[PDB]
Amino acid sequence: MELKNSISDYTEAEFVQLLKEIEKENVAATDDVLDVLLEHFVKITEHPDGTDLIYYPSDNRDDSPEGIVKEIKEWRAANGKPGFKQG
Amino acid sequence: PGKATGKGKPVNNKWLNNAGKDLGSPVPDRIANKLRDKEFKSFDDFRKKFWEEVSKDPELSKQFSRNNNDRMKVGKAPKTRTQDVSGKRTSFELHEEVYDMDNISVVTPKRHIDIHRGK
Ligand code: NI
Repeated sequence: MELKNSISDYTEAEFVQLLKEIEKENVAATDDVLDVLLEHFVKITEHPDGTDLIYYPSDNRDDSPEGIVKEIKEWRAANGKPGFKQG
Repeated sequence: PGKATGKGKPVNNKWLNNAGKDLGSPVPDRIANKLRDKEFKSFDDFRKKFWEEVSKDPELSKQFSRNNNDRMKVGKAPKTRTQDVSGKRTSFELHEEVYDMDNISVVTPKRHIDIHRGK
């Protein structure tokens, strides 16, 4: 879909769509497209563990698109970074 | 092009925990039993079947996230933790010490580079 330049451009729902796009490419024959989407994910989230949020989720949260958004929302807020768009 | 042979080794609930050390993780005995005597057109073909069998083994699949199980289900190697990556190499690799499973091990890209560079 459309890749926005920052988290502030994404509503939580739109971020979830990006996560399901990544899930679809996980099952594609190659990782060519997947890897670009993952680079984008790492770049806009700014979380130090990057792709681990998707592939190695912490046991204290759910391993699902909703859990990933929630973890990102709490981490960004905790580090004083702008959150998801409210639209 | 050849057949898969070997017995593999028993593994616990933390199979790939040491994939980043020494020679990495061994082919699980249960997986070896599924692949033994089967014929493969190529190594890549063997590798896809290998990961697919891992996704079908309840004891092994429970050790991976949903996203990683989907990758293995279509025969792709699971992604490693960010810290074990090496440039564009971001998923576990099979290292070889026709397809002898007792000579094949699962390693992270980082550890795999070192093995071949004498480290
Ligand atoms: Ni090797």
